[PDB]
Amino acid sequence: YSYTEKKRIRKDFGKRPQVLDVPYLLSIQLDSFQKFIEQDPEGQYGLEAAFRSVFPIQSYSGNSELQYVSYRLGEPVFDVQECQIRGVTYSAPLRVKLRLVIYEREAPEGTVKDIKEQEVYMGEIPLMTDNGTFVINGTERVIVSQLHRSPGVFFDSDKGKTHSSGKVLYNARIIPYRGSWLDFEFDPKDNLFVRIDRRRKLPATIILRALNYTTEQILDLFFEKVIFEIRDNKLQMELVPERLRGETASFDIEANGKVYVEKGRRITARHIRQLEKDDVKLIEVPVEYIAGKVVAKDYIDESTGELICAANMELSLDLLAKLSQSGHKRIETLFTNDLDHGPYISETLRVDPTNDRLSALVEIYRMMRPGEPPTREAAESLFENLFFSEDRYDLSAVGRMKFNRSLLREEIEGSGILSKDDIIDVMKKLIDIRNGKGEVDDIDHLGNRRIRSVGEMAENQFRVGLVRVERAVKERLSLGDLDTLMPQDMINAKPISAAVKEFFGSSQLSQFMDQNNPLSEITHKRRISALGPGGLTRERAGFEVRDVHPTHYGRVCPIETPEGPNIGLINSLSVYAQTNEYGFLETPYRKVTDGVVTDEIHYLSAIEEGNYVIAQANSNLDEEGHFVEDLVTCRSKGESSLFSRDQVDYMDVSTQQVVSVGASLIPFLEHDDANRALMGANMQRQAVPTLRADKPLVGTGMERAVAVDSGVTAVAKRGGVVQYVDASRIVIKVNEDEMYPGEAGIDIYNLTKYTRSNQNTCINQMPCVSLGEPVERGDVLADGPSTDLGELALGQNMRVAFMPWNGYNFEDSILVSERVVQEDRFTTIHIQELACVSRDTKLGPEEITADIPNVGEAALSKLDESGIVYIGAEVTGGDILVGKVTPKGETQLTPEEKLLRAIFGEKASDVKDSSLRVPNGVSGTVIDVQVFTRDGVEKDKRALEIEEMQLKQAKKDLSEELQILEAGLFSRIRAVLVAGGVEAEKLDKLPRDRWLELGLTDEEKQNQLEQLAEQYDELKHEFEKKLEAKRRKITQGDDLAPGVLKIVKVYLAVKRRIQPGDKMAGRHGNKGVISKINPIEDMPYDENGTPVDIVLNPLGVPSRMNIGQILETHLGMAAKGIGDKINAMLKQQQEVAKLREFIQRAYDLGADVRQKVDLSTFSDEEVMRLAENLRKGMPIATPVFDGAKEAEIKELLKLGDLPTSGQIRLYDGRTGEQFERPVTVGYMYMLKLNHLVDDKMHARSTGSYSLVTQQPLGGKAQFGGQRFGEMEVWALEAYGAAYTLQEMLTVKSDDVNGRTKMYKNIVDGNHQMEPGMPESFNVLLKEIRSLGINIELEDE
Amino acid sequence: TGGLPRVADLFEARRPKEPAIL
Amino acid sequence: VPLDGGRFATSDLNDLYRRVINRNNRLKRLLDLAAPDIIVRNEKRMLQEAVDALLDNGRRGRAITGSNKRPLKSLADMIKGKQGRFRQNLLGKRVDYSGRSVITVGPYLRLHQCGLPKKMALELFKPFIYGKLELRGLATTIKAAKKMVEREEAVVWDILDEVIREHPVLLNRAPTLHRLGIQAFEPVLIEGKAIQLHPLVCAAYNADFDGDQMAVHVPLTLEAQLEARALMMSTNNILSPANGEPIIVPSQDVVLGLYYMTRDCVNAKGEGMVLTGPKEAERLYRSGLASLHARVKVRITEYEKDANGELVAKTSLKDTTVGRAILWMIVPKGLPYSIVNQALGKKAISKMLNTCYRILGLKPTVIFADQIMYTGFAYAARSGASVGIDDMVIPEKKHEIISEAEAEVAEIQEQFQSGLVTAGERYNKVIDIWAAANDRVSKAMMDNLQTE
Amino acid sequence: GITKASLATESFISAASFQETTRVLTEAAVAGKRDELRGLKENVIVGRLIPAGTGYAYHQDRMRRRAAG
Amino acid sequence: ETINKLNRISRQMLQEMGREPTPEELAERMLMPEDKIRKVLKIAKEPISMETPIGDDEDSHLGDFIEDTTLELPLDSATTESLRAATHDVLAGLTAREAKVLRM
Amino acid sequence: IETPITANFREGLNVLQYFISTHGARKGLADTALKTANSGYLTRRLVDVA
Ligand SMILES: [Mg+2]
Repeated sequence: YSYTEKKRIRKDFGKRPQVLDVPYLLSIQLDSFQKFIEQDPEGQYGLEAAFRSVFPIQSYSGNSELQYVSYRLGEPVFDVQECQIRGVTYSAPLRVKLRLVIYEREAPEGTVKDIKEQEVYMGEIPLMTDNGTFVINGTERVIVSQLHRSPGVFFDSDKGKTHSSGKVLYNARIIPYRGSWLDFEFDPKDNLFVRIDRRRKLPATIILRALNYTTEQILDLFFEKVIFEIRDNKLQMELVPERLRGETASFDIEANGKVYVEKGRRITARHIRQLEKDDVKLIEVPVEYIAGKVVAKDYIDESTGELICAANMELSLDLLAKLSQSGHKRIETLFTNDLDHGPYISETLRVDPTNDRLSALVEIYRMMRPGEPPTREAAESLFENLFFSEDRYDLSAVGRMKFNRSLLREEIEGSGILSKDDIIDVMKKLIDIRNGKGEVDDIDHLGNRRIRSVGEMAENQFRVGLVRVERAVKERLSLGDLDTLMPQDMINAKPISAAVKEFFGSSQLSQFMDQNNPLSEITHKRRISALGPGGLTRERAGFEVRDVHPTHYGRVCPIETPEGPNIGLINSLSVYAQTNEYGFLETPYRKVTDGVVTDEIHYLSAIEEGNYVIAQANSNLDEEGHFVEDLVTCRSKGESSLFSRDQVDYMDVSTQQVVSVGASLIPFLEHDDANRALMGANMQRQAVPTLRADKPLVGTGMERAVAVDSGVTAVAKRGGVVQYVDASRIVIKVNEDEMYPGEAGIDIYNLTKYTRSNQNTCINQMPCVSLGEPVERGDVLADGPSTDLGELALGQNMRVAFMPWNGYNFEDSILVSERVVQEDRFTTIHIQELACVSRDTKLGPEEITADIPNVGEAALSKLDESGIVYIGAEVTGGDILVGKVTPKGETQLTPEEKLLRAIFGEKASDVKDSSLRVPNGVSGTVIDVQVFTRDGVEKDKRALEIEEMQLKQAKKDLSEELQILEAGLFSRIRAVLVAGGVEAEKLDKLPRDRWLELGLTDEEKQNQLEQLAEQYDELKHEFEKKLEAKRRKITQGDDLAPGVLKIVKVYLAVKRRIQPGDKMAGRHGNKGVISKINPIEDMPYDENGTPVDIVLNPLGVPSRMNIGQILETHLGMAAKGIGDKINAMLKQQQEVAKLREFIQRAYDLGADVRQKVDLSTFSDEEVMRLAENLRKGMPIATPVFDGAKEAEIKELLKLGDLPTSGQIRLYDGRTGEQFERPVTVGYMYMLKLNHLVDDKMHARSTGSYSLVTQQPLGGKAQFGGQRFGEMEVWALEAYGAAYTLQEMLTVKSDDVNGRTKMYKNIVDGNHQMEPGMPESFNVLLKEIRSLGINIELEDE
Repeated sequence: TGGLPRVADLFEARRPKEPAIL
Repeated sequence: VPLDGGRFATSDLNDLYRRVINRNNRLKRLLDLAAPDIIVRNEKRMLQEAVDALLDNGRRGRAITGSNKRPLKSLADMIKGKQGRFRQNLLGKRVDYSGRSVITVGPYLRLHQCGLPKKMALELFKPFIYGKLELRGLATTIKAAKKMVEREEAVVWDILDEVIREHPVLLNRAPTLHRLGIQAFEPVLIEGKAIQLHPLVCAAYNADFDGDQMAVHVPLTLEAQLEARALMMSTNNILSPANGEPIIVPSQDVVLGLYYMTRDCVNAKGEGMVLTGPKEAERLYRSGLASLHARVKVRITEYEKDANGELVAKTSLKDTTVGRAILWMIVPKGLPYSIVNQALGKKAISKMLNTCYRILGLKPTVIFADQIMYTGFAYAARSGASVGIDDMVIPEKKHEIISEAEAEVAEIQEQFQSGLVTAGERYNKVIDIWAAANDRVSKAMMDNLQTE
Repeated sequence: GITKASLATESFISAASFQETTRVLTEAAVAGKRDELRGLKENVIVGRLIPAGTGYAYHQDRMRRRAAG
Repeated sequence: ETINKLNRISRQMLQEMGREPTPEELAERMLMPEDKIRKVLKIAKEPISMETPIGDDEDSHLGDFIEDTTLELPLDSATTESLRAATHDVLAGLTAREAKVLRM
Repeated sequence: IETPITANFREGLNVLQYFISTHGARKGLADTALKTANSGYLTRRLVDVA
């Protein structure tokens, strides 16, 4: 038991012993990039790999070569914090050693000169945080892992739909990791065709010719041999007795003075056995049998030297004679069977327009790059460059492996290119499939589906950059002088930097981390996407892939996927899943050897799992764990049924692993329909963190793992006692066993305080520990937003009654009491980052000055002398955050205006007001201000104030560091000195600085004193350099964009509570929108007099089938019951025995469950705190498929005092009279999603307009009006309303005259319209007339 | 067959796959 | 036109036109320089390519815009648009005087109105507010009127109350299917940012309360106000255009209300007594003496208009329940007592409204429907309906049915092992036995749940 | 069939909406096809009153005034 | 020509100032006044295609977001038309010769 | 499948039963979400025809 478990324990229902504990939930993300960025001495993927791949670059026969030695990653310019505040990318400089050698002309090689230009710097590459995130523009960003077709060979069908003759077709596809696709496919005529990429179809044999194969060895390759002897006179044949299978006798089959088969008798296994045992090697045949047979090789007349017959030619009774008299004893023919061995390749040849190798190469080259004259060198170059070049083609390791394995090979690793054997083997396999031996693969199978991750993709982009810099280096090495240029001169920064910045900056898979929620981040980081580069499009596929495959089991979550335009194109990684060595998906299993179920864990890939029979997650075994039933439900191949006692190879590890971390948090999931469950785990990620993190009253036991594994919390690196606990920071003193010998003593965790999240929510850490408290290593030292005591709190549980209340909960609409909005529990804190930009216009520079034309003293008050708002000042819409003024000279005012200025004597300014003011309607408090300045422009007064302030604060911080660290160190020396020098009172008199002089008797302890000396001094100067650095990072003018002189970023923290229109939901996929906020007085209350927080609608329960919400309600109620009993007994003040007894009773519960418990934990100081935390309610755990049962719930309710029904009597808070029937009341954990009504709510009358076509366009956070579409027009058309429609599409929108001419009438009190013509159509006239088309407006 | 595609087929006047003759 | 950072952005038509002009001028030059045919011809081909690229790009080489791979859009593409098939009146157009937000319930509403947030109505009616404000003289000039509403001075809310009164607004939801997807209501000023939509209309909109959003539009011109009131008005479409059946039919909470009201148990307080009329029936119930539902004879007076355009009155002793009696107070005039004397399911509760319409006309049907909703909600709340875990009763015979049906599968399995039955026929058999078992358990649980 | 019957329309402004625009405008331009409006789609496009509804009074009144004295 | 030179200096000094040379450095390299860097650097940029697709791949393309800043708001136009009435009333209030002199 | 779900929502479903229910669920969501589009297309064809 850990140290925060003594604080609070979740009562765990459920039977199944956990054999394997939930792993690191961030595994994939971290491991991947950890592989991309790394030094791997050899080729396994990394920067090393791509480097080695393109390098060494050499010139074109100029014998100027640029090799790559080794690389390094410099320390980050700004660490994560500073990089965040400033907005710069978190990256490391890439320093790579390049060696430029010249080869003296001419060689034996070796070298005029090689210049070793010290590591040339190319770009900075982004770094991944400890949490698996990247920061690109001051913002945490996540790169989603990808799912694509694995490289290798793939055999498909496309039966059915093609050709409507049935027949199917069979096709093979060679899919490389990089490079052109090689496709093979049949046709209705059974002619084998080949196409490179998606290009023009070509008869298959044409590629073999390009591999330098004539007709003869093509036939030799795909066909067997039939030997025809003309021996004496007239026609014998070599007969392999198996050849006669699946055929009928065409003539008398006889030999050896014994007739084996008569004409008209189909040759069966009997005849075959007879012939076989009697060993008939040679049989005489008629001269008419070769009338149809196809000759194998070429045949010439030895005398005349003329070609009698070409290879693959059909012999005739006359051709037989013509080659017979030429002295030919032997004739080879194809073995062709329209059932068993098909005559495909032959006919394919008969459709082949080419003859020799070059003849084919011409057609291939003219296929790939048509229209232009072919060349020999060109055809050869292209063809050898396609699948045969180490540059343009790679299957990689996964590719070569899946390739060979699918080809039934031995070697699991080999060349990254194609070999003649490879292509030929693939063709052979396809033909074997068409012939009936072998089966086609399926695309959706997770064995054919490969997972990538950030590392792999970053590597690909960096590779692209390297090829584009390679072209440059070769381009420069063309004309190069000898000893002047070195590598930097050719090798740039920008290309590489731009490749990588393009990846992280803009790609479908690089996105902003979804941080409204600890679950949101962690469930984003485990994610799969079949979209983006090298993937399908939503528009293209198509239902098969989206659908849940049998192979999804234990690998991908069946029930968590998005419910949009892309369904099943995403999914999620399961709980126990992992990326296979080759990059497939594998899930933990338990190996059953003999009859015993072994607790040894075993990982099986998609194909590995295939033939085995896996047992079930829930299966009853006992004692030893031998199977209790004689037969148990299991799944073997693709399906599931009852299986015999020991046939079982394996068993599911956990009753979880099917689902994901999203679904694993849904209590009573087994009782919920898959749709509503999907919606539930989908919305659960949308819960905005609340002000007070509550915790779930009803739980699973995964919430802990989620909270900890996500970086939101603060976990102690090393266990010990807390020296110091502050809301700002926490200092923990390390134990000696965990601690290293030198540098001595403590870990100091600096807690993140109120700061902007990605979603404009707030992220704030609070200490969960107390001054002078023991902490275990790996224990929560603090809680992030929406985490309570190490568990995950996404929302708040509350008292809810199921009953119709006056229609105020009409559909899903939620009716919440006033107690809740007053208790401020569903309140939420927002952090908005607003920016003000001082730019450069030709008229002049913009000023951030507090001198603003046309503002009262009330307006300029909230700004300092410099024009920026004070920290901590509360603001609302319209308040000036940052004063900004831009030059506009010479108004060009008119008549009466002039007259007016003449009367009133105003100096109307040459400066327009651009100042940044709080957006309309949003109201909050300023928590921070930043000022970025061009390096070299004078810092304004305020910015200088800020800089001095940050400087002093920095010195205070660093000083604190050095003080706590030093005290921690000398406190160790004090203890080591007492170790065979012990002087107590003597030692602590003299100045501490003068300690290191005092030594010790001969021993290792003296050397320990030495160590502490070394490390002490190290920290001493480290302080110095650190302060210098920090001061510089403070004072440096941030590098800005062109035109912008300075930028002021104000950070507002708005506080919103809850109001009608906000979206709320349980974990069960039950939505709702708060309708009215009802007084406590009007709330239905019970006999005890305690009102209810929320009134739901029971009509929502039966239709949508989720019965889990009800069970959650009931059990939650029960838990709150135990809690209440404990509160009453603490308020009793009983003592320890009574309390402890009750708590234990609560933890035992009926029999048969796995929880265990005390009296280990200290009977006084510990137990009392456990109860203290337990009085709010008793947190329970309902494992997902192992969760509790009705009987257990009712039993716990008996331990309450509360009814079995879960329903009680309720009284209307209005009339005071009872309600007929009992109504279900309980505690349902509820989430506030962020659909907040003061985000959604929009309105516009007359706003800004679009330039190109004049149409309403919001530019100001002044909104563009609602789009009125076609259907909306049809709606007006069905009604008789013409004028509503005309004004809808003319005056209200598109008519530049109409809108204003209307507006004036609206204010005049006249409702009319003088519409004219909409500007869209008017533009269309010009656009049409711009062509040779004359479109006029006729008549009158 | 049936369903919404049936409706579409009807309104499109499309000749069925294996029709009769009158 | 210029941008921020001093940057520029322009249409691709300038690239294209520029190309055409340059090549044309160059052709003029090559003509005046007396160039060989091979050259001037190439210039003519290039000019043809340029003009073609300008008019419709893609029927030749697909020229790419400056430094950017993406093919430059041409005049033909300027006309075509895309996502269609959509010509910009078609796909949609942004419109002034309009807005949107999340919607909520508002059962207190008459079906002719809707709750409209204060702020929204302020921003939407802005010009009207200006003009009115200076119409009465509260504002010196339009400028000053803006500064008043911008101050949100205390006076203007009273003016907005004026501009709102007779001036309907159009409400629309996202998937507009039939014409009822847009309906006109009367704005009722409401504190909060959410729009309140009458429950009875929730059917036509197909709008749930789970966070669906609705849009508002202001009918500016007078003709649009009268079109909104005499056509698009909520009360004027009570019936589906697809079929004469009422679309204003009460949905869920309300029907559970009227159902729970009018249903009879075998026995309860007040069974078999006699009362002068519905008044003292309700009076009997509210005070707790008589159960909402109990078999009772009460004197009622029904009407029939079956004279010629004239209502006939008749009274009698009806054998009914206290609930039916109370509900009858809502039924106007000519309808018979027969309509409320049944159990009032969602179907019958509809035919009530339909008959009411085809008899008494529009107005009575409207107010009737309103009353039905109100009483439905109220009595549904009184009913204390709920859903518990024990509310769902599993048949006590389920396990046994499962067992026998499970024995069938093993019979057929043994038959397959013995070769008596083939594979396919076997599959059909087992599938049939389980399929029957399902019907068995269903028709068990339904008997148990229904009459027990 | 419906998708075919929709193809037939006299008004080219209407045809250019839901059909292939590029072809419609040409095919109409050669014949010098003169669109009289009349129908709904064209009137919506050109931004004048719908010839249904409240608009029927107007369009009819005009339609008769046209081809007349 | 000038712009081209400017592009070279950065090639010498890119890895040399293992970031990029400050926007003000190339200025001293070059012969001329040295604040001219910003101007020249700005002018040399090419415009962006107004058809440049912005997010969602959806028909929202860059040019669709360019508002008309040259148009005058109806809210102001009304006040102008009102100013006409105000001044007309006021000059109708003075003496006709004073009104003539002021209108003049 | 010849082995129907023998358990209901009130009772707990187990791993298999749920995993098997999943396909039906996803096909449901995808199908309906598609029939939205089909319906729309049909209405469009229809109003274009009339
Ligand atoms: Mg909905």
